[PDB]
Amino acid sequence: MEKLVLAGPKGRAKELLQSLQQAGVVHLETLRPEALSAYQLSPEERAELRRWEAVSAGAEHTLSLLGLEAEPARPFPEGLEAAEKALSPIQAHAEGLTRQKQELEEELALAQAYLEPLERLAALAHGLDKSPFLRVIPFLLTEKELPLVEEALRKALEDRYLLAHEAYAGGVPALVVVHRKEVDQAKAALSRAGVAELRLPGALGELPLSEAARRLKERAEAAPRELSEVRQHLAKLARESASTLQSLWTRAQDEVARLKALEELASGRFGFALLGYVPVKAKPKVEEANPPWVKPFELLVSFLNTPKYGTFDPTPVVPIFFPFWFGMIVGDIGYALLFYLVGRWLSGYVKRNEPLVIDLFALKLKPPVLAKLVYILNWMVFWTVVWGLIYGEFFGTFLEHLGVFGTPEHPGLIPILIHRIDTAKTANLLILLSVAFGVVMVFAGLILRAYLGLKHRHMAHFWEGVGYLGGLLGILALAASYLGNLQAGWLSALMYLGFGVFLLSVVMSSIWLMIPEIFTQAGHILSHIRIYAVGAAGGILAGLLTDVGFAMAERLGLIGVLLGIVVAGVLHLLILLLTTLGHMLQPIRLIWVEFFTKFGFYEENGRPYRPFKSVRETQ
Amino acid sequence: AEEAAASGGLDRGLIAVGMGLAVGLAALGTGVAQARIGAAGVGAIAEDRSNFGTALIFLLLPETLVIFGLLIAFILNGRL
Amino acid sequence: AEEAAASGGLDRGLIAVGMGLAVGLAALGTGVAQARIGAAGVGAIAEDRSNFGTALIFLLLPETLVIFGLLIAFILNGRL
Amino acid sequence: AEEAAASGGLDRGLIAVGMGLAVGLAALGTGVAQARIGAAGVGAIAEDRSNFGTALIFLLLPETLVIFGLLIAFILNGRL
Amino acid sequence: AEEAAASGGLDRGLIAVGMGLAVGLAALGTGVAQARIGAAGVGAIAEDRSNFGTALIFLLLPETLVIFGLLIAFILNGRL
Amino acid sequence: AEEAAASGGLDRGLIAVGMGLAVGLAALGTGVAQARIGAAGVGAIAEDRSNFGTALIFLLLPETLVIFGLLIAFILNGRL
Amino acid sequence: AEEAAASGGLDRGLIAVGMGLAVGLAALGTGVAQARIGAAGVGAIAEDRSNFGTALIFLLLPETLVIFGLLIAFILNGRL
Amino acid sequence: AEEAAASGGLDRGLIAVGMGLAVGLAALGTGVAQARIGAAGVGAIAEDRSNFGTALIFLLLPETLVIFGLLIAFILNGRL
Amino acid sequence: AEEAAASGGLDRGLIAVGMGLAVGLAALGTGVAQARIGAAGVGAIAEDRSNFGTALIFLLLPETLVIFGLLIAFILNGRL
Amino acid sequence: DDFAYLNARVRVRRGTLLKESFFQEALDLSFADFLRLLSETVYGGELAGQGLPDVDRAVLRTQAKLVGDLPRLVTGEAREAVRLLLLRNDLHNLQALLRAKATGRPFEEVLLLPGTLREEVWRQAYEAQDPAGMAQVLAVPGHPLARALRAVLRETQDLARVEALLAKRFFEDVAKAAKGLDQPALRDYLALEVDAENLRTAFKLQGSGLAPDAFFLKGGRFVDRVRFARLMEGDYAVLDELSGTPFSGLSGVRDLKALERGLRCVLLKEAKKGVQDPLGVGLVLAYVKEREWEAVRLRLLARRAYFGLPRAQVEEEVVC
Repeated sequence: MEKLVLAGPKGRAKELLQSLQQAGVVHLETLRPEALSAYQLSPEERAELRRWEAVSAGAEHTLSLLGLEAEPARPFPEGLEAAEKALSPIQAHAEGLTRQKQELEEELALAQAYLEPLERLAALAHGLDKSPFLRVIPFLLTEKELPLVEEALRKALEDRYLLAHEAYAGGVPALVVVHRKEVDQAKAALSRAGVAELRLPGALGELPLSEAARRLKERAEAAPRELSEVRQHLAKLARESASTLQSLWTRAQDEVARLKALEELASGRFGFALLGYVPVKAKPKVEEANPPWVKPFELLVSFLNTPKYGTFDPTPVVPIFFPFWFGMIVGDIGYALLFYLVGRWLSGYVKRNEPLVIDLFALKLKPPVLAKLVYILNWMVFWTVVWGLIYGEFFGTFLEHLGVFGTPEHPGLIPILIHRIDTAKTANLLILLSVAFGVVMVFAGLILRAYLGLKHRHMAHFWEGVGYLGGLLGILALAASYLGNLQAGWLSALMYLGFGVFLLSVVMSSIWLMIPEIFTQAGHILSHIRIYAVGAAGGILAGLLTDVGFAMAERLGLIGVLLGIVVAGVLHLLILLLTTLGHMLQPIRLIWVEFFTKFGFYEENGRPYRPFKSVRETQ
Repeated sequence: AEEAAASGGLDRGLIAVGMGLAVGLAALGTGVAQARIGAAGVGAIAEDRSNFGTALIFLLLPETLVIFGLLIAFILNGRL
Repeated sequence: AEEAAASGGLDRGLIAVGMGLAVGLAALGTGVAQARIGAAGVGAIAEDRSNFGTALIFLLLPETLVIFGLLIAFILNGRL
Repeated sequence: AEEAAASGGLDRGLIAVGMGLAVGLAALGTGVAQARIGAAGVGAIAEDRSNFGTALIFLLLPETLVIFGLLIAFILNGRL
Repeated sequence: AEEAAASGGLDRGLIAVGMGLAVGLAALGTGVAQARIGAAGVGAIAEDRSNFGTALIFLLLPETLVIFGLLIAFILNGRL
Repeated sequence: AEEAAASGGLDRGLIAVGMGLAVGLAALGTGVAQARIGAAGVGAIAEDRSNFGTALIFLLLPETLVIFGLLIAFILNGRL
Repeated sequence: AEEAAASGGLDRGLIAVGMGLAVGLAALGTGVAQARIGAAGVGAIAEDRSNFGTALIFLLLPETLVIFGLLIAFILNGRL
Repeated sequence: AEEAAASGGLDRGLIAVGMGLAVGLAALGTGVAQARIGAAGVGAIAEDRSNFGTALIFLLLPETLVIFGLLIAFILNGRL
Repeated sequence: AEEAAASGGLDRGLIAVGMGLAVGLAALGTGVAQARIGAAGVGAIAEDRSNFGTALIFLLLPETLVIFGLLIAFILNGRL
Repeated sequence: DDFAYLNARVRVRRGTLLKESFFQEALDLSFADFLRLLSETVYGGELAGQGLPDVDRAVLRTQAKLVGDLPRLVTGEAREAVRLLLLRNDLHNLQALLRAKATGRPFEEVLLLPGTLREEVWRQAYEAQDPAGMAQVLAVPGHPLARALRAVLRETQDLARVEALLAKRFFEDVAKAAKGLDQPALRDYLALEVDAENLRTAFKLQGSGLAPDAFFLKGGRFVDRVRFARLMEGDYAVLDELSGTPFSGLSGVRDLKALERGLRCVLLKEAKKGVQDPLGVGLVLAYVKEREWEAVRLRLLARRAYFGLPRAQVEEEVVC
């Protein structure tokens, strides 16, 4: 049989063992870390690992040069010998092509800059730059500097110096021509003004001007043609063999990871460890073992199966999000109506963007792999837009009517004149309807919170978690005495007094050394109420901006207003989007009050495992 | 007051003065938070694209404050 | 009920200024208080993604003042 | 005020202005105390995850001020 | 008053005076916040000559508040 | 003003309106005074664990500023 | 904008006060917004002579608040 | 219209008060803005001792906002 | 005034508005002062334990101002 | 102005700072394995050659783009506050530059990175042919280190003296400006930098027969003229009375190497607890000490590995 080595954590010893036991692997026996010692890699093993890193790196190097890097999930099993022989010709060829290319590009950059001055300068003293009798010194002057330089030279060098200049479109390249042995004096004069000698890089700088000028003119013409070719040969090599490198990269990487695995396991850096045996047949088999609701749930099953604390499933989160999330969309005239269209561009395809190619083949701004992952997300968006179109007629219950309100289904001048969601009675009930769901979520998090300390068997969490839920009851009690006054809520004016005893009476049994801090527990209660209220009311506000964007905001309303309002409407669209996206972050802002405060959830101030925001990114 | 299609009245007018303070102040606080974070978000994406998502989430958060100040204000004036 | 009008009144206008202080001032303190936390939050996620939970809890924390202020304004203005 | 929900006297409107200040301003002060200390607490977690608590105890102290504003408003509008 | 109102007089005028406070304060918070970041932002444009744009977009974000608040005053001051 | 019950004379109203200025301005002052020492105060512990006590005892002193402002307000309000 | 009789009137004053506010307030926000970014940005051209074009496009983004306020102000309080 | 309260009574009174706010605020936002550019500008004259002309013109740019607010108010009350 | 019945005064109500200013501003100011010495005190222990006394003597001084303010408010209003 | 964007840009950067556990790994590695490790880091990202000249260069160039680009990104009141920190790295360039003009030696073999004075300011200064002109070219960025230079240059043209009076006058200049830009975090640190400088001036010039009052400049915490005079006689009993300061750790120590090691570790510590004050200059303060100290350990670990030096000779100097 094949020997196989296993690791896991101490906490899941039994759950890991049961799963492995089932999977294919048989003869599972535990091993403590002292047993794992002395099975650290021999020097030969470390040399294979070093070499596997070179191949990994070496591909990253070749593949980056050649063009773009792409990491596939497709390796190609090969030897040490096979992988290194593959890599050596292409890296060599490509290294060589990129070097030419850099030299070609630097030469162009200098030649493009300095051809016109050197031409001018060479011309001025033509055939007198290679004479020993006369000395030439080139230098650049701006219009501003030219008088100062001339004065300085003239006093220094009398009237037996020659200052000539010729233009080039902007300043003047100037040449001063002086006798041999009058060089020091000539220089000294330039140095006092702050002007210094122009010399180019390499052989050209050192060559007579006439040679330097002829050659620069030649390099500017030649380089762009040769650059084109080198870039072409390099493109072909990527095109044909970018895959070869990518497949070496993946394979090489798998071997590096395997040998690293054995060095870690060997130093007794995994707490629960197993040894077992699999026949050759069993070896694959071990590795082997309404859409809105079902679809995200089947991917979440992978997190059902790995618990980490006294926590329960992270799955209650998704159906709390959905009603509240759909009800941020409530327009029906140029808000939800426009947004319908948006859905199709993410769940179909567009080419009206540049960084985004065709979505149907998985090509977006986001990385090509990430884009294939967020298909599910894009669907979950599509389901949100759809349901929002329905809750846009729910809103139009409170608008449209031919007798209850003073605005028809569609007036014949312009659709929508004045909104009729400005009735006082109508706004309050839609806010109070919304509040009721926030309350349901307060009970559900703290009831699980208690069950958490019961099955994690820390009484200090149980006791604190039970007590805080008493305060909700007081909070609601007190509200009723003010929402109904004494006409209603005189059925909770006496229970409230005792509701207050419950908040503190269980919490004190754990003692606790910050009694004030209970104020902040009451803060969390309050938020679920305010956020659901903001979710309705701020949602409704979204619609009331659309008054002046695709509704009467010109004349008294008339036929012309229909096609006149669209001036302001388009300008209004980007403004509208930004504030309504702000509301859609409320579901997650709500979730995190409870989730990261260990209300039947994994998190509690830090600790591995993602925020649900990132989970839902892909699901 | 009212906000059905007009809000005319000397009495209502008094309510209008009262509410605009609350909008004012709430909007003022939003300005300091949103801008500072938005600049902070542009630095995050530029160094590391592994924090591009955090930068975006932070931007949205101060938007709730300015809407709160509008909503109270609407409420006292004839509701939504 | 709690905080509503439909007709306005001279009494209401003075009531409106008073309720307006609470939401307006609280949100100004929420905005600044967040803003500083928000700057520091770039740093929390950046060092380690094992303090990233902590940064989220800090950000939620200055909201309590504004929520509290909405509540005082509704209560005072809807108790008989 | 103690009596204000949909109508009330001119007089009642005036107590509501003055008392309104006291709470609103506490929220304001809480937020300034929170801004500085909160921002410091983000440094502490970043360095060491385990002493999130020290930051929290220092922070717990300005909450007391918001609660103090509430009580001034409560007593002066009308005794319980 | 406005060209989309047809109610003027003393009555519209109190509302216009009073509601005017809100936009002015929304502009103040926006103002102070846009300016600080914008100055630091010059260095941003200086560095990123191909991603210069990012800097430009972050500036636009506080403006969103001022303009949104004008539109709210527009509704309130004329809806006919 | 009145302590128990809401104000029912214009004079009682006017006093309430003034007295508010003292508890508000104080309330704010407790807030700012806490922040500089409070933010540092974490630092106290950090540097020297033993002299964590030294930071707290300083922070406590601004709490005094609000209670002194309340006492004047509590007495003065009841009668004209 | 204009002064006349047909861009003038008593009727026009009620419009004029509201619309006048719009330039003032937009002006307020613009001055502070523009100052820091403009202070630093002129400075860049002094240091580095390749940022001057960038500085000019950048400069107009805070100018946008006054230009916006101005369009509202002008049209509504135009002729008729 | 003009600023009066006896050449149009109560209707007029509102225009006069509201318009004063546009100018007053135009003046505040400009005033502070001038300081920022001035402060930065010192560096520019020290650095480049002949780019005196650049500092003076940059400074001029906030003055534009007071000439804008102060005239608008003046034209409108100039009608009568 | 008293909370009990034994005072009345038309004059006194006006005295309360004016006096609310003095207490409130003195507590604001005393607090801001207090903080600087308290942060400074953090430094004092750090520099040398023995001269905790130096922090103590300076720190007494802003207290005098609020205390003085409380007595002034009682004399002007509440003496009877 | 303002540190709002700038602090934020640095917070992302504090993510790619080198933690203690890297230097722990690096000591166990040979030079070949060190080189593979180094390349993971951001200093590694500027690497250009396996050998020693190339390691010194990759380190320096990392510091040039991530730390030396900070004063440009702010202006005014922000810029003066950040600038004072940057100025110490600029003084190091200046002292070497001033010395290349004066003793006639080439431009080369000096420290160059951007900070407050750019690369071009140092080239234009180099090529200046009158010390007074050299000085106006330096005065162009604006900073207190010009104003400090300018006064010393009026008294003298002697190399050794300009170096000492510039440094003394410069920390005195720094201190007054810094006190006026406030914040408790900066003040505590400033005090330590001056106290450390005072001790250190006394050590470098030890036993030269000179005045001990010349080694004490204002900004102190617990040190004075008498401790300096005793120290100058060679007595280290003064450091054994020095507690209530974080230099409590210098007690019972009498080696110059242990003493000076001690001061650098103390300054590191103050700055590392300034992250409980990240507002304003506090965070940047912590960021500069850490980038500097990090860069230093990779250079020492690289030297230690290349020449096969003893482990304990460097294991102690790569931790505080």
